[PDB]
Amino acid sequence: SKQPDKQRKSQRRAPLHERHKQVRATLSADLREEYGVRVNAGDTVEVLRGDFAGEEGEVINVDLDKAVIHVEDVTLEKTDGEEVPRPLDTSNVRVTDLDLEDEKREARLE
Amino acid sequence: TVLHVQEIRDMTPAEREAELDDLKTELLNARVQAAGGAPENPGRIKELRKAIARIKTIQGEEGD
Amino acid sequence: SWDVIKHPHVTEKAMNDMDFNKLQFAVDDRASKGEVADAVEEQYDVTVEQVNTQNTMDGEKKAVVRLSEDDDQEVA
Amino acid sequence: MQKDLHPKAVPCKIIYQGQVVMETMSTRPEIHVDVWSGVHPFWTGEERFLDTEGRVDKFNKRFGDSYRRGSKK
RNA sequence: CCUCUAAGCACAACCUGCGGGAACCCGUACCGCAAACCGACACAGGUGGGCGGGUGCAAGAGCACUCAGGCGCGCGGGAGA
RNA sequence: CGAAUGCCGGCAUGAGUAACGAUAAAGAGGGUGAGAAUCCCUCUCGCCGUAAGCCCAAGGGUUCCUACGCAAUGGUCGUCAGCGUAGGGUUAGGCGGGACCUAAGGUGAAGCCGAAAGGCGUAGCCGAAGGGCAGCCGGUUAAUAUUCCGGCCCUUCCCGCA
RNA sequence: GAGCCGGUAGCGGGCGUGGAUCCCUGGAUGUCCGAAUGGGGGAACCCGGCCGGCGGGAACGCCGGUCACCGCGCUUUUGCGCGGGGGGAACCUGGGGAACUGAAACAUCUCAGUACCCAGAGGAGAGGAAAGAGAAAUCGACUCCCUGAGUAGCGGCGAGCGAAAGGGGACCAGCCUAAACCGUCCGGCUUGUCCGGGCGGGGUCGUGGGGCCCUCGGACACCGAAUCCCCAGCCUAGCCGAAGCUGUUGGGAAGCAGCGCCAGAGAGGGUGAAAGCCCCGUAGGCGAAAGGUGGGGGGAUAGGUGAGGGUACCCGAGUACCCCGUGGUUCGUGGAGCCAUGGGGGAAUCUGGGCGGACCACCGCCUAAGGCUAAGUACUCCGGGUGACCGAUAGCGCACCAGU
Repeated sequence: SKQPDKQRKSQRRAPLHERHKQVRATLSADLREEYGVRVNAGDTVEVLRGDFAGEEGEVINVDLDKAVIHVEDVTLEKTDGEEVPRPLDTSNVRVTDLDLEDEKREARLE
Repeated sequence: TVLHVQEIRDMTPAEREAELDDLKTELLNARVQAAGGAPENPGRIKELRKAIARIKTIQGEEGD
Repeated sequence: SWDVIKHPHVTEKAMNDMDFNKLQFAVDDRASKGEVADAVEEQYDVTVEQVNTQNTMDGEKKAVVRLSEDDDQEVA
Repeated sequence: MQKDLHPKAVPCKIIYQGQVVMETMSTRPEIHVDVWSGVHPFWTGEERFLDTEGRVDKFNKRFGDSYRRGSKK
């Protein structure tokens, strides 16, 4: 990690969990100001960019794999028809309703 | 995560032998199966293969 | 050491083969009348009746055990 | 390494060349040949640690045979 | 197959009978006087053995016509200088 | 950088002239197809025939059958293929190789000589449609067969007892 | 730390916070070939002894395991139990060891001790405490840089080839061994008094050793390794980890605009168009091991050497030395030495013996004819960084179902 490429190298060649590193982000008021450690991968979010900028949505599939995630909102319909989930670019994921009814969720980040 | 090392290790020599025996038998079963195409994916099939595998492993180690 | 035989070799022929008599299958490749017919013998009720055998550019070996005068069961 | 001499080494090197002298006795010299060759002594019979025979050559011979340093006669 | 040591039979060695048992490792498919083999191509090149059907011919795998079996050559029409 | 009969790669030339790979020929009828001189059945006819025969092997090695299908290969076509996809198809105690025998020849503990790699080389080993050796004819699928079926003839090795 | 059954996206079915996928290390398997080594052999295939289960042997009998090549010592016995080899891009040394081409020919010569082929050790080998150097009575491992010198000089003195002690620098360290004398003794001849070999004496650094007589004298001197846990370095992932929103042209904004913060980390990349404050597991920096490799550094292990005079002397080589015939060297046969040897002669053990380039006298120098010796220079398969390096006809020829 001292050159532009070792980034990819460690990032996805080493811990997929590093990809979780990718998971990293932030959220609403409460939680966020509250602090900034430990998360939920699958939590609620709003997209702060793209036409979909400022759009209300929920995180369903934490998809560190393809290096991003899927939220019910950020979705598009096909051409044949059927509607389906959009490839969501980590980059503008704002979490807020901090998924926590899950005791463990609470324990870890709120 | 099911059976387990030590315990099965308690399971004596010729036993080890016996049970494996069968072990082959049933997995082979599976085989005839996959062939048939009758049943479905036995994450089982795979696992059992492994189970037998480790069995062996420890077995060997203990020292025949 | 362990296992034995391979599996049932069902080919139009195969199917009928085993059906009126004998039975044909997936025989690893090693073993032979001895080792092979054994595997059979121990598994399938019946004793080491008779056998013939072949390979083929593919990987699998195909062998034939002519029946015991007893059971086989349609679907192998 | 089957040509040497057990007591020491003596096969090899050796570059001959001729000229047409006539020098320090009024006027210089002149250079010719450019060749390489063999050069050695001679071997014979004796024995070591239960048979063997030996070989070696002249010099060493007169020596180690007279005596012995790693085997005998 | 006979002759014999070492040798071991020599009521247990070889030969011989009959009865029960036992019998493996790699090979085939089609091409193959050949578009599937060598010639870089479905290139009138070559490439080892098997009688090579019959009628006529003085004899004969030579000749002309055929038997069994093979093929019509992989571009076709059309004038006719 | 025309510019080195330049290297690389496209791209035009003659040119829609030259060629279709042996002057052993074709023709008709119907069949199938989106479309057939160029596929299928069928009836006229021509060419082999000592071969354009079938066979053993050498070599190649799935090319074979069967249902599909044709973009390129097929020097035109092409619903045909030895083209494509997929399925399926070759079983032997006695066929053959070995599991035996050796010359050549090679290997080759020992032995012999080299600057080192080496040389040479006993005997033993390797090394053949040369030696050796126990059956054949009918049948039977899309395919295989002296191996599958069946009839008929055997072989070696083993336990036993005579 | 919460997703996963790899590059295949697909189906069909499944695993996991009663710390899954995966990062690491340390595990068992580890088919058949390839030094191949059990035997054969057109590798990747076909052949042999014991143990082996006992295996079906439904009223009938296996694989599996295993196992043994040969050169190597030697506890020899009947030989048991060790080491080898086969690699390796380039680096090292030694064995062997060339034409073109230059001389405007070409025989000397140069290309070179170059290319190559070989054997072999390594991780580095090379080499390496002096029969040296040089001569100011001076210097003291071996190597590697600069410098010395393109000097001193070699030479159809024609092309060309071409040093070294000294100065500067990096580094630094030293130790044995036969070496018969002594004794120990074994084994011998055949008892003596002979050589013999295992033990110590010494087991030489700059010359002594040993053996005799009296002075001795009575504890800090560890190498190349040995040793401890040490920071054992690394081995991959370690983890924290500062700080803007609203508006807005926008298909998109991180941009224009308004105001807000960071900050030993305004290195760069990823973010739908260029952000310090959005992603970045980055530079700020802290971080961190039960495994697998050190120097340092600490200790004892510590091996191990470590004083005086005497005395008639015995104590590192088989050959130096010389003559011929070659080598290295800057030396091309030369006034031509030193070392190294091919072939014949064949010495001396301290007033010994080479040495300072023919030789002779005197002086000065060293003590051969055995061995080990980390570090200071080389090298790149591999990992990292960095580049007034490249952009797919340029870079290694190959940026990804290419040495195919």
